[PDB]
Amino acid sequence: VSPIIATILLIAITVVLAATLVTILGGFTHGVSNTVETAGVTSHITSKYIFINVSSSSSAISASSITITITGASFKVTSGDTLAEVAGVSSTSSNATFTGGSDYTVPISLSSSQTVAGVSFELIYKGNVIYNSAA
Amino acid sequence: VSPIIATILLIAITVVLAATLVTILGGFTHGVSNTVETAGVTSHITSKYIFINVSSSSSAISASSITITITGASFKVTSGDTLAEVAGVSSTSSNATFTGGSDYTVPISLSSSQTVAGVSFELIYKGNVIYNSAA
Amino acid sequence: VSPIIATILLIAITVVLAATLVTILGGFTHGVSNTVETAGVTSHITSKYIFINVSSSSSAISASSITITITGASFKVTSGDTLAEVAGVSSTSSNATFTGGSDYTVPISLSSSQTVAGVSFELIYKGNVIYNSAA
Amino acid sequence: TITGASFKVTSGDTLAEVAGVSSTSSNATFTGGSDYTVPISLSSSQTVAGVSFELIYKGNVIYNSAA
Amino acid sequence: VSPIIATILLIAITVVLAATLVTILGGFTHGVSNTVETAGVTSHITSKYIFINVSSSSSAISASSITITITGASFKVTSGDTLAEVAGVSSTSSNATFTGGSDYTVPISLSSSQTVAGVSFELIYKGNVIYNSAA
Ligand SMILES: *[C@@H]1O[C@H](CO)[C@H](O)[C@H](O[C@@H]2O[C@H](CO)[C@@H](O[C@@H]3O[C@H](CS(=O)(=O)O)[C@H](O)[C@H](O[C@H]4O[C@H](CO[C@H]5O[C@H](CO)[C@@H](O)[C@H](O)[C@@H]5O)[C@@H](O)[C@H](O[C@H]5O[C@H](CO)[C@@H](O)[C@H](O)[C@@H]5O)[C@@H]4O)[C@H]3O[C@@H]3O[C@H]([C@H](O)CO)[C@H](O)[C@H](O)[C@H]3O)[C@H](O)[C@H]2O)[C@H]1O
Ligand SMILES: *[C@@H]1O[C@H](CO)[C@H](O)[C@H](O[C@@H]2O[C@H](CO)[C@@H](O[C@@H]3O[C@H](CS(=O)(=O)O)[C@H](O)[C@H](O[C@H]4O[C@H](CO[C@H]5O[C@H](CO)[C@@H](O)[C@H](O)[C@@H]5O)[C@@H](O)[C@H](O[C@H]5O[C@H](CO)[C@@H](O)[C@H](O)[C@@H]5O)[C@@H]4O)[C@H]3O[C@@H]3O[C@H]([C@H](O)CO)[C@H](O)[C@H](O)[C@H]3O)[C@H](O)[C@H]2O)[C@H]1O
Ligand SMILES: *[C@@H]1O[C@H](CO)[C@H](O)[C@H](O[C@@H]2O[C@H](CO)[C@@H](O[C@@H]3O[C@H](CS(=O)(=O)O)[C@H](O)[C@H](O[C@H]4O[C@H](CO[C@H]5O[C@H](CO)[C@@H](O)[C@H](O)[C@@H]5O)[C@@H](O)[C@H](O[C@H]5O[C@H](CO)[C@@H](O)[C@H](O)[C@@H]5O)[C@@H]4O)[C@H]3O[C@@H]3O[C@H]([C@H](O)CO)[C@H](O)[C@H](O)[C@H]3O)[C@H](O)[C@H]2O)[C@H]1O
Ligand SMILES: *[C@@H]1O[C@H](CO)[C@H](O)[C@H](O[C@@H]2O[C@H](CO)[C@@H](O[C@@H]3O[C@H](CS(=O)(=O)O)[C@H](O)[C@H](O[C@H]4O[C@H](CO[C@H]5O[C@H](CO)[C@@H](O)[C@H](O)[C@@H]5O)[C@@H](O)[C@H](O[C@H]5O[C@H](CO)[C@@H](O)[C@H](O)[C@@H]5O)[C@@H]4O)[C@H]3O[C@@H]3O[C@H]([C@H](O)CO)[C@H](O)[C@H](O)[C@H]3O)[C@H](O)[C@H]2O)[C@H]1O
Ligand SMILES: *[C@@H]1O[C@H](CO)[C@H](O)[C@H](O[C@@H]2O[C@H](CO)[C@@H](O[C@@H]3O[C@H](CS(=O)(=O)O)[C@H](O)[C@H](O[C@H]4O[C@H](CO[C@H]5O[C@H](CO)[C@@H](O)[C@H](O)[C@@H]5O)[C@@H](O)[C@H](O[C@H]5O[C@H](CO)[C@@H](O)[C@H](O)[C@@H]5O)[C@@H]4O)[C@H]3O[C@@H]3O[C@H]([C@H](O)CO)[C@H](O)[C@H](O)[C@H]3O)[C@H](O)[C@H]2O)[C@H]1O
Ligand SMILES: *[C@@H]1O[C@H](CO)[C@H](O)[C@H](O[C@@H]2O[C@H](CO)[C@@H](O[C@@H]3O[C@H](CS(=O)(=O)O)[C@H](O)[C@H](O[C@H]4O[C@H](CO[C@H]5O[C@H](CO)[C@@H](O)[C@H](O)[C@@H]5O)[C@@H](O)[C@H](O[C@H]5O[C@H](CO)[C@@H](O)[C@H](O)[C@@H]5O)[C@@H]4O)[C@H]3O[C@@H]3O[C@H]([C@H](O)CO)[C@H](O)[C@H](O)[C@H]3O)[C@H](O)[C@H]2O)[C@H]1O
Ligand SMILES: *[C@@H]1O[C@H](CO)[C@H](O)[C@H](O[C@@H]2O[C@H](CO)[C@@H](O[C@@H]3O[C@H](CS(=O)(=O)O)[C@H](O)[C@H](O[C@H]4O[C@H](CO[C@H]5O[C@H](CO)[C@@H](O)[C@H](O)[C@@H]5O)[C@@H](O)[C@H](O[C@H]5O[C@H](CO)[C@@H](O)[C@H](O)[C@@H]5O)[C@@H]4O)[C@H]3O[C@@H]3O[C@H]([C@H](O)CO)[C@H](O)[C@H](O)[C@H]3O)[C@H](O)[C@H]2O)[C@H]1O
Repeated sequence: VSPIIATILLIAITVVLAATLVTILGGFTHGVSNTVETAGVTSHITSKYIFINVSSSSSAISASSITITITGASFKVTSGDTLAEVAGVSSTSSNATFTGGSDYTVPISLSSSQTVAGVSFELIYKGNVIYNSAA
Repeated sequence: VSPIIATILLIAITVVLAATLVTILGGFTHGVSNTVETAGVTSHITSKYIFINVSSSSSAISASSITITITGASFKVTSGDTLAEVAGVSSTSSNATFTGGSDYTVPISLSSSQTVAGVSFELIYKGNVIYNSAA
Repeated sequence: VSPIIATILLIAITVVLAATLVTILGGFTHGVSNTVETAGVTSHITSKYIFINVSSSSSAISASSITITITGASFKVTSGDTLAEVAGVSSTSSNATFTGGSDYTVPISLSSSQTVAGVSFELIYKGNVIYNSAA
Repeated sequence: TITGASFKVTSGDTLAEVAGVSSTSSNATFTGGSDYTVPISLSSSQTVAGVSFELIYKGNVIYNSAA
Repeated sequence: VSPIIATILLIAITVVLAATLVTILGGFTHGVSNTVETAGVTSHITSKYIFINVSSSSSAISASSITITITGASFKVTSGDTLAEVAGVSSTSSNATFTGGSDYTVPISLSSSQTVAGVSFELIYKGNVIYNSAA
């Protein structure tokens, strides 16, 4: 009798270990994706505007998917920080897509202590910095 | 008595499980091989002929092992689709082996609607495309 | 008893899988070598002779290791197609090695329909084309 | 083991034996830096392009020239 | 009884194998680091002195971290073979760091048989040769 009953108990234990292992693996098998992007970008800064002109890109991406951050200055548009938003890009505009041939103008404001030589900015896509004016 | 008899039964069951597992593994341990090939190939297309000239290759391979496929045209030789066959390669010919220094001429025919600008072809070896004229 | 016997069977199976894998890898770990060569070569063609003059090379190599192929003409020497052989290079000759300062003369014959403007040739080493008169 | 050819040494089929390895020879041990030369013979119908061979140790194939 | 006891023994064996494997891996996971360095160096040799002038370097490094070796001559300073040591570099000296703009003078002695045309030297950092006067 007893060697067969002991075998049935060990099968029951084995299934719970396998079910446990499956939940451990689930912490590895997510959140990996191709996030690399690369663009030819040129820029010019003035007391009132930043100009951004794109010559080429690795892929065609929405101007709403790109986040812009700034130091030494402030944006004249206050709703948020996507490139489409601060640049005043309408959905019908040619500049709705970030690719070679797209140009943007961003309006900015400086304090009494701030100066043009102190201003810099960065473009971020999927958590990677794709451009930095101070490079 | 009974604990020993129960043990003999469990050994008999164990052998059949091991024999079962061996047949499961046989579905994994076959059909893996090194099929990669790479060649410097140049080509010119005309209303009557395709010319193919080889400058180098990763390995030396038989011209009968390479399959050719075509669109926008048709072959003048109708027996099949190996490179040796459609190019009229005899077994004594220098061009029996695909390597740097081997040249081939393939004769072709166009319909009333077909034109030279529409023709393209590919070379396939061991199920991989090794050249494509429209790349 | 049975969990230990099952373990011994799984070790026996494991060794055969490892031995199988070793024979799969053997199809990758051969036939890779540095075959690149590069030479400064100049040439002149006439109704009777091809002249080939070498100014520099990436390495010093035997004139018997180089294969020559021709179109629009034929060689006067019929034994084979190595450069040393068709050029009549003796083992004591200065031109036994292909390097800067080595010169070769190859004798050729044309049919009633062939002409000097139609002749061309190539030099091949380790399956790569190293010179082509029609480039 | 060999196909498409034959060994010039006929006593057997161990690597040491067909290669003519003496017990004092450097090549008595199979390791990095060991080199062997095996002499062979071809028939009137056999050719170099047809020859291939394999090395076997403890019943496993460890090398195959036709891989 | 016995299938559970056999399972407890196999767990005990498993832990010792895992502990063994951990000590095998420790032979791989050490002694890998970025040791590459690259410098623009120029030098002049005389019957009494070697002059060494640095124009640029990949990184800024201590003159005590660089080892110098010589042939065809001997150093006038006998304590050792670091660059700082044989060149007489004090800790306050500008030339304490190896970078563009650092210059060194090393005093040397020749035998009755030695001559200036026979002298050469090398600079070594982290086991890599970074300069060789006879290149
Ligand atoms: C699983 O597999 C599937 C199949 O392959 C998918 O691949 C999935 O991946 C997800 O897919 C969903 C659906 O495509 C994605 O959700 C979209 O997310 C984008 C953001 S993104 O940066 O552009 O990539 C948008 O938010 C998009 O929304 C569209 O629709 C919005 C609402 O429009 C709807 O309602 C109006 C009426 O108000 C209708 O006229 C219209 O037809 C539609 O029904 C739009 O506002 C939006 O415009 C702007 O959106 C963002 C800002 O939010 C901006 O970045 C864009 O550039 C654009 O200017 C856009 O047109 C999402 O699509 C879904 O749409 C449904 C809607 O019901 C239609 O089905 C929802 O209402 C939501 O809007 C939204 O879920 C998701 O991102 C992918 O992960 C795999 O996971
Ligand atoms: C992506 O693609 C899109 C689409 O192609 C854009 O091109 C985007 O780049 C943006 O382009 C816009 C448009 O040029 C830029 O916005 C302008 O900034 C200029 C200054 S500039 O020196 O001329 O170059 C202007 O300020 C312009 O606005 C005009 O409108 C102002 C407000 O007028 C509005 O309101 C009145 C009522 O009060 C209405 O009657 C009128 O119709 C209009 O709706 C005017 O004050 C302004 O006059 C003076 O402006 C400046 C001083 O600020 C001065 O330098 C000028 O010479 C001029 O004398 C001018 O007439 C801005 O355009 C936007 O206009 C909207 C308005 O709602 C209409 O849409 C806003 O009110 C803001 O005024 C402004 O956003 C933008 O900066 C670029 O990013 C590409 O990236
Ligand atoms: C690999 O390596 C091999 C070996 O080196 C090849 O080089 C291969 O490349 C192939 O080369 C062959 C040979 O050149 C190519 O085939 C020829 O195509 C030409 C056209 S071309 O413009 O001259 O360049 C010819 O069509 C040539 O055929 C000749 O033969 C035709 C038929 O004659 C046969 O039958 C008669 C009886 O009717 C016999 O008396 C005769 O002896 C022969 O057996 C002739 O019609 C033809 O005359 C005219 O041809 C064309 C018009 O089509 C015209 O442009 C010419 O100016 C000429 O006036 C010519 O005399 C083709 O060669 C093959 O010949 C065989 C024949 O059986 C002998 O073997 C076939 O019958 C076909 O005619 C043809 O396949 C080939 O295209 C290349 O792939 C390398 O890749
Ligand atoms: C690498 O390095 C090597 C070594 O340095 C070579 O330099 C090689 O380049 C080769 O050089 C040789 C030698 O020059 C070239 O071969 C010659 O081609 C010339 C033609 S040319 O216009 O003068 O330049 C000659 O044909 C020369 O042969 C002579 O020999 C012929 C045969 O004579 C032989 O047989 C008779 C018996 O019948 C013997 O008595 C005699 O001793 C000899 O063994 C003669 O016919 C020939 O006379 C006429 O030749 C031509 C017409 O073809 C005419 O233009 C001349 O003006 C002359 O009146 C001449 O006396 C070729 O040299 C080789 O000679 C051997 C012979 O066995 C001796 O070795 C062969 O029999 C061939 O005749 C021939 O191969 C070669 O072409 C270059 O590749 C570098 O690349
Ligand atoms: C492991 O490590 C060991 C030890 O280091 C080996 O290196 C082994 O590799 C083997 O090496 C041997 C030695 O090189 C190879 O055997 C030789 O094959 C060559 C041919 S080759 O082209 O020169 O490379 C020779 O055949 C050589 O034999 C010589 O001996 C022949 C017979 O002479 C014997 O008998 C006469 C009496 O008749 C005696 O006087 C003499 O002293 C000797 O005992 C000669 O015929 C031969 O002359 C010609 O040989 C060939 C033609 O076959 C020709 O190409 C040559 O240019 C030359 O003109 C030459 O003098 C082989 O060596 C062995 O010699 C023994 C002999 O008993 C002495 O030990 C046998 O009789 C055989 O002749 C032969 O086995 C071997 O192939 C490699 O495997 C590493 O793997
Ligand atoms: C683990 O993680 C840590 C934290 O990140 C480290 O990264 C560690 O890496 C090791 O760090 C230690 C400590 O930094 C390194 O040891 C130094 O090795 C260098 C050699 S190196 O080529 O310059 O790179 C030096 O030997 C250095 O010593 C300094 O101190 C010496 C003694 O000075 C002490 O005593 C005097 C009184 O006599 C005091 O006034 C002084 O304040 C100090 O307490 C100096 O002689 C020495 O000068 C010269 O040293 C070398 C020649 O030996 C020469 O090449 C230099 O250019 C320089 O001219 C230098 O100033 C080591 O630092 C440690 O200092 C302690 C001391 O107690 C202070 O803490 C010891 O006494 C030893 O001197 C020494 O261990 C080690 O190389 C790194 O691997 C990670 O592994
Ligand atoms: C890194 O950065 C550092 C700091 O900037 C250095 O620049 C280093 O390069 C080194 O520079 C030093 C300094 O120039 C070089 O050493 C000198 O070699 C010259 C020869 S040279 O042709 O003039 O160019 C000198 O030999 C010089 O020494 C002087 O001192 C000698 C000894 O005098 C000492 O002892 C006496 C007592 O006997 C004291 O009174 C005196 O104060 C001093 O302490 C003198 O003999 C010498 O006179 C003659 O020297 C030569 C012949 O050898 C002759 O050509 C001259 O024209 C002159 O007539 C001269 O006055 C060396 O400097 C060091 O001096 C120390 C001394 O202890 C003081 O510190 C040693 O004793 C040695 O003499 C010597 O090391 C060095 O070669 C460079 O590597 C950068 O790489």
